[PDB]
Amino acid sequence: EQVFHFYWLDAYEDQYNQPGVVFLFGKVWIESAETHVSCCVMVKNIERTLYFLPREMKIDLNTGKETGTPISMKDVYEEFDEKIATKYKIMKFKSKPVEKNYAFEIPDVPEKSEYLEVKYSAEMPQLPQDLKGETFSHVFGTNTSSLELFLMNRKIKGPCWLEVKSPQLLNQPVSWC
Amino acid sequence: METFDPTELPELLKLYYRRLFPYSQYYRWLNYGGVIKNYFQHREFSFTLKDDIYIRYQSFNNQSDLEKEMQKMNPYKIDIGAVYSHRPNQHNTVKLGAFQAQEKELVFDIDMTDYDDVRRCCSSADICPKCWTLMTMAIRIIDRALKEDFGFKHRLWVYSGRRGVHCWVCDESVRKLSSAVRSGIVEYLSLVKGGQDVKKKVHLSEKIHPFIRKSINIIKKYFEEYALVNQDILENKESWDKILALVPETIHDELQQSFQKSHNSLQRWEHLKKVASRYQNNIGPWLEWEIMLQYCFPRLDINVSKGINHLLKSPFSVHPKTGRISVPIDLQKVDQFDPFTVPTISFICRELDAIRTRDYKKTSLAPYVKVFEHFLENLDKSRKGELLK
Amino acid sequence: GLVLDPKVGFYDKFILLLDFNSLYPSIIQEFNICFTTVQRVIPELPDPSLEMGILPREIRKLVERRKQVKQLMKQQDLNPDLILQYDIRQKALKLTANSMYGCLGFSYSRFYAKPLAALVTYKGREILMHTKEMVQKMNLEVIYGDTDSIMINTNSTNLEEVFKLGNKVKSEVNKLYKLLEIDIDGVF
Amino acid sequence: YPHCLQFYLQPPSENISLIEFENLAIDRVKLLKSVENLGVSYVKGTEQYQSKLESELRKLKFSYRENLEDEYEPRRRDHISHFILRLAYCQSEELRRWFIQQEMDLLRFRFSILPKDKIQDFLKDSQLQFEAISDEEKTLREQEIVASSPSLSGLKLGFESIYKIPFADALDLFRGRKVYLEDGFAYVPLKDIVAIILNEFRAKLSKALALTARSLP
Ligand SMILES: [Zn+2]
Repeated sequence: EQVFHFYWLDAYEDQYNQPGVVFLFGKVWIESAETHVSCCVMVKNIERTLYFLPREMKIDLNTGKETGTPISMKDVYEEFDEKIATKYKIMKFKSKPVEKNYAFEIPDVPEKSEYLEVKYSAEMPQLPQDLKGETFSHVFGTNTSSLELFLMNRKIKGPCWLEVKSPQLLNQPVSWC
Repeated sequence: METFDPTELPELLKLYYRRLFPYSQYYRWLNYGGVIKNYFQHREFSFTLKDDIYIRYQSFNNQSDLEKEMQKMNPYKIDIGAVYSHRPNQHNTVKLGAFQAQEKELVFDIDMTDYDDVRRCCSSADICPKCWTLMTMAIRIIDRALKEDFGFKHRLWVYSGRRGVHCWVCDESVRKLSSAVRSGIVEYLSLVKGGQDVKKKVHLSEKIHPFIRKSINIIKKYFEEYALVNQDILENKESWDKILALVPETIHDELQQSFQKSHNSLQRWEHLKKVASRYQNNIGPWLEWEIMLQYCFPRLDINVSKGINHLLKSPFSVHPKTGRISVPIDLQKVDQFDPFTVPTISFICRELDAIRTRDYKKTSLAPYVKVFEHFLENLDKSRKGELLK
Repeated sequence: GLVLDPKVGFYDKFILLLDFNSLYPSIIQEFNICFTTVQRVIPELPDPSLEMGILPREIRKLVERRKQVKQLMKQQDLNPDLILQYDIRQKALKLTANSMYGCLGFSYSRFYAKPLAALVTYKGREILMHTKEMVQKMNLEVIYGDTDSIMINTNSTNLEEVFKLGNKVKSEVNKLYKLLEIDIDGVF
Repeated sequence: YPHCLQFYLQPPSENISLIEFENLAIDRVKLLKSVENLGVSYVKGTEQYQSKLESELRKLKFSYRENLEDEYEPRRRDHISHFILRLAYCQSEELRRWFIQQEMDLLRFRFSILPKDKIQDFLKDSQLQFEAISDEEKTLREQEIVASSPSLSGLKLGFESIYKIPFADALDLFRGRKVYLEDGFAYVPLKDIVAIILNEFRAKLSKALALTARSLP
């Protein structure tokens, strides 16, 4: 019913104080004034996304030897649900099995595999980079910033005209725009 | 009585794959005594399923998975490939360039389609006993060389199913040959330089290699029984025009005048021999042997043996067109092989129903199966003797 | 990085100095060097039967975009504003492509790959020594060359012959390779 | 006479003075440069070629009077010189081709000097396997070896020895039906044997030179 366009030039994010929110600054055309003016758009609720790489066999962390129990997506799912999420204070998340490639400088990773994709809110704590478990060997996407996620997910290639649907009004000003 | 029904194939194939296929011998052969770590888990199998479905990179862990995945799928055709560095069903895991074939048996094939200018008895789609000698003559021509010239000991000969034979050389030192060596081996055994319809395909010098001598010696025992009395290459003008097309130009007139006075094919062949010797004496390409070699020497294809990752028909399979089982050939009785007495899956089944699993002992497939473990048994003797001491 | 020691002295005749326009980006495109193609832990080059990788395919689009811009500027009787726009666009694509190797050899880069960088550099010094051999064979003297530039002494006094002589070196090097191209820079 | 032939392997682990380091390299360059000139100005099988090459080898002290096995002065000079001179010529491809080409003519010449009895010992000390046959077996298969031989005219089967080698190692000879084959073995005369030896040495030397340029920094 209402949609508004704006030409973004610069973007800002404050991970430490305001996690999961980004600011887009640009120019908006005005019919009444016959000229463009400054504009600020707040984008909220950007979710942390992580990828868990399962093992080919279950490894006992205490000794360092396999137990002969096959590993599936469901085993990683339950281990995350009952061991990791509770430990690191995570209330709500979303999990899905995905197929992904990898061709970079981390040893012992297949070039095509099934990963466990976990998305959750950015307000919740940040998992360690080197976190390891019984059912998963490695985790990717721990320290990815919100701005890069927003840029890659929506395919924004430099400055351009963006459409925002269902615009909302801020209660109190947050900018000099 | 009734016509052979190809549409009944799905019905018989099930009980064949449940109660008749030699899974144990298959595993023993393709495992090779379990000497190496993953010599069977790295082997590639190709299955041709319903609707010409072509799946290529398959692999299995051990025997039980093998039986389970042929009993749950029942392929129309089975092909065996090479062993790789990684599991064929797990090749997308590795980086592009690290998945490559390493070892494979040495495969030879001989087919009826290579004798289109030699058969005058049946068409391209027909075979008959009086030309099947062209297949047995080949078997003793090649098996000799691999046994004598190259010293290959373990060779398996299998019936292709309708119009040819396959040879599997499975010796330990043969499975690791480079592709260039296989190409050279095929070059050594190749004699007819058949191109795109070249007039002359066989050339000989004054000095003949011992291989050529032994090949001529073997052919001599069956030449008159097949070429002169069964094929009658000298019975019509167009028939002997083909042979005159290879003779030097100065001889045809004398050959025609000597042949017009003849009354039988044997006498014509003797006259040709005398004329050839007489022309030789004055002027030696050995005219007597080129037409003999051109008409009987087997023709091989380089592309089949050159490739280290080639996929070839597996033994103990079923031809979906004729129904004949790709059966091993007993090397002790080669000249007496009859392609028409090989039992079909339909033959044994109908009588049986009117009456760890070892149900095959009472079947008509069993006498041919005893050939297989004899090949299998000879392999452990080589392992036990040479390796352990 | 190979550097040829300059031939210090005074030169009377015309000197033709050339540039390697994207020497390193051309090697990535020539020999199919990528993250998903090179087998690594100096690594060995991939087989020529493989398909193009991710990284070489992105350098193709960058130089297939330049030629269309270059030929579109050849038209006459065109608006004065499009002349600048096409010229700016041409330079923007030129700058982006050249600095591609930097993401491979920069220690503080997010896509750092030591084996990958070493392989590109090693092939680079081979192309340099190969070019030097060709030039001295046609009775020309190389007085300097460093990885993006070559100075050639021609012993010529006719300027028309110098450019003709310069274009002959162009074809000689471009005969063996396909994508890397030299370009005239100036004359002293 | 002596065992001056070597497949250049296992680099030296010694240490030398700078003066010897320079002298060995200069002498080796001189020798290899004159081998090419002798090859251009003559042919490889004349008396002049052999005489001049041998006199030059005497002059530069690359084969001479004996010493206690290991510190045999000419052998040591030859080894160290070859491995020193690899570094100089590893850089360019034109230099690599020249070095490979000139280093094989010297090996051919040195193999042409060996007495008829030391060749077996050299071959056995070489890569893995070369074997000869006695006169009894040579006469047993004389006719078949003669028939299998190429189109060379006549039945002139002299006293030259015949060697049996695995068929794969004789690949370039057996794919054209130019050698006698019997149970995975080929019976070969001297000329094809030296051709095989030269080809193997060329392959190994090319591999070593390609590897050396990598670690030059
Ligand atoms: Zn027939």
